[PDB]
Amino acid sequence: SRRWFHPNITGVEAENLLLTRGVDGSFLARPSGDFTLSVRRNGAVTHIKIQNTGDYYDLYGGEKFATLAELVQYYMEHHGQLKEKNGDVIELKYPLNCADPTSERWFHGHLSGKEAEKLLTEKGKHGSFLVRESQSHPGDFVLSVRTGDSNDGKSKVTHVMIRCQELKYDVGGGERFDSLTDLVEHYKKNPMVETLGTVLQLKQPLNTTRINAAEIESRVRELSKLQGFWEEFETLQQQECKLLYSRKEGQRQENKNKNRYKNILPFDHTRVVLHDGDPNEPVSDYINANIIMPEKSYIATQGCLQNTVNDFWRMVFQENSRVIVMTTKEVERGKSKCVKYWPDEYALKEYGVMRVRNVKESAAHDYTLRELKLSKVGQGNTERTVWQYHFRTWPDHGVPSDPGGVLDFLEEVHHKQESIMDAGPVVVHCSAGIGRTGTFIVIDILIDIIREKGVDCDIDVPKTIQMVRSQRSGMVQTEAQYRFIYMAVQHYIETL
Ligand SMILES: CC1(N)CCN(c2cnc3c(-c4cccc(Cl)c4F)n[nH]c3n2)CC1
Repeated sequence: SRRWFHPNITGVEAENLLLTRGVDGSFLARPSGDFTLSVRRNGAVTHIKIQNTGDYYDLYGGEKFATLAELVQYYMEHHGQLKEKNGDVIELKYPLNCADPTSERWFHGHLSGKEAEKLLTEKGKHGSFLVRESQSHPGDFVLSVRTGDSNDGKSKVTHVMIRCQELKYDVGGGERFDSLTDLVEHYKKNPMVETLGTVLQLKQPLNTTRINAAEIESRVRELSKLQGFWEEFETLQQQECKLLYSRKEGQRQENKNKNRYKNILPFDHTRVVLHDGDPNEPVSDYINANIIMPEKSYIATQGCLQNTVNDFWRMVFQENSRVIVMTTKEVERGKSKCVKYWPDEYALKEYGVMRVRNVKESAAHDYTLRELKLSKVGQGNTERTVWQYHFRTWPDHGVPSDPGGVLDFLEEVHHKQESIMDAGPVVVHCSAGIGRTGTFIVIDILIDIIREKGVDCDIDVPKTIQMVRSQRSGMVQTEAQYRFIYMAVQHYIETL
């Protein structure tokens, strides 16, 4: 559901909300890459700070998580794991639900009848809908739907007054809902039937984020007004509760030590399964990594630990990957982000059954290139060249101020990968493998669409991210990475 996130309440409104409308164990989360988890306990309201600079959600006194939903799901089940300074347990028990419609994909606020009609007729299909502020009746709202099978009369647009009376919503009779969302959800599952038989099915929200890449710069300007980026990004975040897929294998005891961050885990249904492991290891099939198929494929993975370097090379070898993309230093802010899993220049190392040679390095302004030779010990004819592209200039926090270095780096990576016939997925990793990694992967996906079809194509940044987030938890972590994605695709379009 994710109703426990309130996008625009002050901390004072949060406290009054838990004290008057909550009970002990009630909780919510709120913004202002800073977030707060506000929890009621012994008739008092504690606030816990959550930080995200780009890599993961860091909860004070708790753990690191891929998404707020996964964070809230974890503590609602594990329990005893959220303590304070004293050391008494803070139990998250009851979501305090938000009523705002600001982060719903279908809520368009200020918007006239004919405006909605022009949008629903140029971008909608049968079942497309939206909700908007009633102009004629200040305070009320309007559900606009399209139904039908052009100008063949086979389609139509229907409006439906939503009255708002004493903070509750209704459509003229029947039940009175505590929120526009509860009303939409109800009439999505129990569609409204017109007199003459037409069924007003709320099938999908009118899409507003798909743009023609040629008009990219116009949308970045429209989104930079008052900020629109934040509105669009937090609406995507609202959809993260649909991606709580199982991550059981990463939770097994044998696999625990193979995870850089305890709770940042690969989805079972897209994880990379490693075969050909020796029988003496009870579980030899596990690495913290997921296949990302756009819909060139990718593998998104964490930075190596000393005890997974061998597994990382079994993955590279098994998947036939020929390009690796590193977007972290080994160490940053004094903290290990990825052990050196490659040999020094000219040297030759064995990593278990795998043997790697660093043939030559090449330094560029923003990145170093390492030409590596990977083979299985025992059969020399298995040798293949793996090209490691090590971006080194990514800031410790946030994103770069100009996308130019990243784009130039990514163009190189693309050309090398395109030059090797039958190359496997491109391996992309940072520290946790979801923020910088997701950002790089989504930029590459978008730009590939544009390199093949030119500037005269459609691209949809939030929908692409959602597709990628359904294959690895929390891909693209922050609003600043989001804005960077837009700004990088704007910059790439204008170099053409
Ligand atoms: C004013 C608003 N409340 C209404 C419309 N609008 C949108 C609309 N659609 C999306 C999306 C999205 C697109 C595709 C798939 C998924 Cl899963 C998404 F989540 N992300 N962000 C969005 N913002 C701006 C805010």
